[PDB]
Amino acid sequence: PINVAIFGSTGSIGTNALNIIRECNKIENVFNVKALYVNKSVNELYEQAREFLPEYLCIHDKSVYEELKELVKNIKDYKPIILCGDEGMKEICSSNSIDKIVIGIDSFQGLYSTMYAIMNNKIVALANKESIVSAGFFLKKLLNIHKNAKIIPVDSEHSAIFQCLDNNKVIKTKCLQDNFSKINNINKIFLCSSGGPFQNLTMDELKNVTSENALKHPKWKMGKKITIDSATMMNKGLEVIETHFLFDVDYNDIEVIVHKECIIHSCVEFIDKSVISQMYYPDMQIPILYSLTWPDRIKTNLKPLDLAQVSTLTFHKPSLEHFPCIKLAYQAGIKGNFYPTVLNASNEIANNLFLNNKIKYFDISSIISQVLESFNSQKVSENSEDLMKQILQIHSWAKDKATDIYNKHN
Amino acid sequence: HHGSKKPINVAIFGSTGSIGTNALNIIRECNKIENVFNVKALYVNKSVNELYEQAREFLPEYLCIHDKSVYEELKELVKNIKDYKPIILCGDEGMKEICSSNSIDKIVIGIDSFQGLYSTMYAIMNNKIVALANKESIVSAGFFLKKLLNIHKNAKIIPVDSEHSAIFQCLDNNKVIKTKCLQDNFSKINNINKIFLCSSGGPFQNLTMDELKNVTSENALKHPKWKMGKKITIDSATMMNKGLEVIETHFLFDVDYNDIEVIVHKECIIHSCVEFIDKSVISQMYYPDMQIPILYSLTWPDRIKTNLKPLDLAQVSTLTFHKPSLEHFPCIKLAYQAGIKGNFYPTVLNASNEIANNLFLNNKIKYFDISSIISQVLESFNSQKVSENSEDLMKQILQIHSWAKDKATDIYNKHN
Ligand SMILES: NC(=O)C1=CN([C@@H]2O[C@H](COP(=O)(O)OP(=O)(O)OC[C@H]3O[C@@H](n4cnc5c(N)ncnc54)[C@H](OP(=O)(O)O)[C@@H]3O)[C@@H](O)[C@H]2O)C=CC1
Ligand SMILES: NC(=O)C1=CN([C@@H]2O[C@H](COP(=O)(O)OP(=O)(O)OC[C@H]3O[C@@H](n4cnc5c(N)ncnc54)[C@H](OP(=O)(O)O)[C@@H]3O)[C@@H](O)[C@H]2O)C=CC1
Ligand SMILES: CC(=O)N(O)CC[C@H](c1ccncc1)P(=O)(O)O
Ligand SMILES: CC(=O)N(O)CC[C@H](c1ccncc1)P(=O)(O)O
Ligand SMILES: [Cl-]
Ligand SMILES: [Mn+2]
Ligand SMILES: [Mn+2]
Ligand SMILES: [Mn+2]
Ligand SMILES: [Mn+2]
Repeated sequence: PINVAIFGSTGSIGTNALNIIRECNKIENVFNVKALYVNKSVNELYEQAREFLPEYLCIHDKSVYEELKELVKNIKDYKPIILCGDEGMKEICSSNSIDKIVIGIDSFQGLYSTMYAIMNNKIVALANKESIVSAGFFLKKLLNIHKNAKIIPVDSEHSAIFQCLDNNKVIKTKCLQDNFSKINNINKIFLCSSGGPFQNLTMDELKNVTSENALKHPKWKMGKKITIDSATMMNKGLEVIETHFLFDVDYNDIEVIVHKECIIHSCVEFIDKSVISQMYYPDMQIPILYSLTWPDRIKTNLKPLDLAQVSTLTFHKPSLEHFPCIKLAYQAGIKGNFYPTVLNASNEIANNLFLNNKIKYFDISSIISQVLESFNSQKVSENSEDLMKQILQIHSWAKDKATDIYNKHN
Repeated sequence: HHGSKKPINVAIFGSTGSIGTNALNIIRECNKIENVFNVKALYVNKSVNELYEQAREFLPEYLCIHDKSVYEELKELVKNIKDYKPIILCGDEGMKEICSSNSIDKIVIGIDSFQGLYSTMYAIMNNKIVALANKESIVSAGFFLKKLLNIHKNAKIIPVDSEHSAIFQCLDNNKVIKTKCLQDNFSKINNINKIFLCSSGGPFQNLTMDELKNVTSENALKHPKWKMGKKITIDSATMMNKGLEVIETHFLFDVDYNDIEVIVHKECIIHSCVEFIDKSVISQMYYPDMQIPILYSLTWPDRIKTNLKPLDLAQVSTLTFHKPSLEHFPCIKLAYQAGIKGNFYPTVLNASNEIANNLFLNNKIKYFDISSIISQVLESFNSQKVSENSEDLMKQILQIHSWAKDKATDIYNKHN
């Protein structure tokens, strides 16, 4: 059986992880949900605890610790280990009764648990792309020390690229490892995108778009943060960098492609020019499941893809003029160093400002552009400990700088 | 990263045809990047002059002409070529001697129709890697080849047919190594749940039933993109090619018929898709060009660099998929019925189609007469006990094949 832990179990990813796990278990008892971890959603967590009965429960907000223990106490025949915050998170990561950990925690915050899951040589099903954009080089170093740890991508596009690769070569290397794309004969990557809701707007129409126009979609809900990045397409920009680090693919070899039907989740072009792609309805259950079964696949009762029904699939190149955040991602990525870290931190700020109606669409990229321009490359620390505090320091600085540029009312 | 060349010894059967030309085309091109392919033998039927030109360029250790009438003429032309002493052979004999060479590893089978089955069975008998393009040898001898491959455990059949190359390319080779094509449980070991078999649809895809009745071989032989043999080109028009590929899929990957869906994709970019048990679908795509599937069958389990134009999805812009009308392409229905019936129906199916296809090509019968004649031959045939040992099974297959073609001819005569 596969002993899994779900970090950010109450979120979009966490819930979909639990859904797909619940269904597969009806066919055969393969997954054992050993630990659930969230920030402050104590009631929802309590509901999940009741169903799955994980040996471990962890709430990051220590101020709702008693409430949690008080609710859980109402579940008959159940004596789980209830922990709190960082220490609680680290306690779960070091347990020997846990093999894989799904990181469904959003934002920079997700980096901490990703880091500890790796330090404990676990298999990390990573959905939190911010961890790889702000600490890509750091995660690669960390993975070179804890050689049994692995980062299996959950982000649908990267899961797609991962699935397209021949596992006979994948097994001979590992995500984030040097020469990954060379060992897999990777020539180029077609990074597919839904295009977001503003994809067909003219410049004048984009100028006045709002966060209310961009948030709601109809296949499944996602966090507000990622929903907004999807709108500005900064999501795909962050995903370009994530692709670079995860598969050691050069930036001039990643092509963003807008595929509005979202059936083809991404394609991989090999050195002979043949192209392999992964496809299915826009659902996160597949990428999450594959991250937990790889290198194997298991039966599910998901609705089969009906191509005749879908009938049409379209492709076009995004306009960098309308979606300038994509260009900024490439530039920060190509500059390397801590620019990707600055890009992400300043976007967290610009993103939230837009969400809360504080700035307009183009102010988002402008703010981010200015922070990237202000930052000066720093010598990359030699050991992980210092490199970590450096990433944190630069992250905080980029955010204060973004806020500052904004505070001058731009 | 460098030119650490470890050459691949290859033989090209049917080197002067569509597959053979495309084969040498890609070998020639990849060798300009890093000399990795060494053609040890070429083998044609009657095209002695074109074979001559190929020998001059590739200088293969072996040369073979199947028709004895041009054997001497071949030995003549080759004389000119200086500093070249190849072993010129002829007929079946020359083909068996080539398959038995120890200097050859991979044999590309580009021989058309039923004839391709002979060299196919002999390549397997010599434990060679068979980059099989000839689908007929698989439809009419599927379970024979299966038994043959269980005896010659080192022999392997790598598919060159585009759709089937696509499916194969979508698999994890760490699972494929535990088995091999045309072996029971291939789909289970690879967790294959279902196959989407793509088709160009052919030239009659938008014609009405009344229009179809009067279409001709001339209208079917004008495929706007590249050159292929006349049989397959007609088979593509009636979509019997796809029906044959349905059975080919069943035998190559052990996929149930009710798990094979024929889909019409006119852009011909997505060459086929593989649905795994989790419902995830992986597909192989590129411009419709036989060079990739051919090249892949010779590089597997690896891939090598090429200078082929890169697929440009943006330019392509649109991809369409739709169910094929069984009313307009009844040949598809017949293929499924024969495959599902098992035993020797596929053999009867392929044989009667060969007759029906040729009759149409020479404007002797009409579009719906093809589907009708095959239907009659199939209903006329009755199961037969499957022979245990391969030699007798091979006879039985040759017997049923000849019986089927003869039957189809009778029906044509009683009608004319
Ligand atoms: N949703 C999607 O389809 C996709 C998401 N992703 C990525 O996956 C990540 C998560 O996304 P998503 O599920 O949408 O986000 P959500 O906002 O829906 O959920 C975030 C989850 O993380 C938890 N969390 C927040 N802070 C902490 C903390 N300090 N300690 C423990 N848990 C915490 C939340 O708990 P609480 O409920 O208590 O607040 C919540 O369960 C993001 O990095 C995103 O970019 C990538 C591809 C697709
Ligand atoms: N062409 C294509 O794009 C595709 C073809 N295929 C399959 O590949 C096979 C070949 O097709 P294609 O190339 O179109 O056919 P062609 O008619 O173009 O070529 C047939 C080749 O086989 C040779 N040949 C015929 N009989 C013999 C024999 N007895 N001994 C040695 N060689 C012989 C011919 O030699 P000669 O020139 O001397 O007559 C010729 O080189 C078919 O089974 C087809 O279904 C599958 C997918 C795509
Ligand atoms: C589903 C997923 O992996 N995402 O990263 C959400 C991103 C957006 C998305 C939305 C719907 N389907 C696919 C992707 P986009 O950034 O617009 O491509
Ligand atoms: C390219 C190939 O492998 N074929 O078998 C030719 C098949 C025909 C074809 C023609 C043109 N392009 C692709 C396929 P169709 O049967 O119409 O799909
Ligand atoms: Cl598998
Ligand atoms: Mn994504
Ligand atoms: Mn794969
Ligand atoms: Mn400066
Ligand atoms: Mn084909």
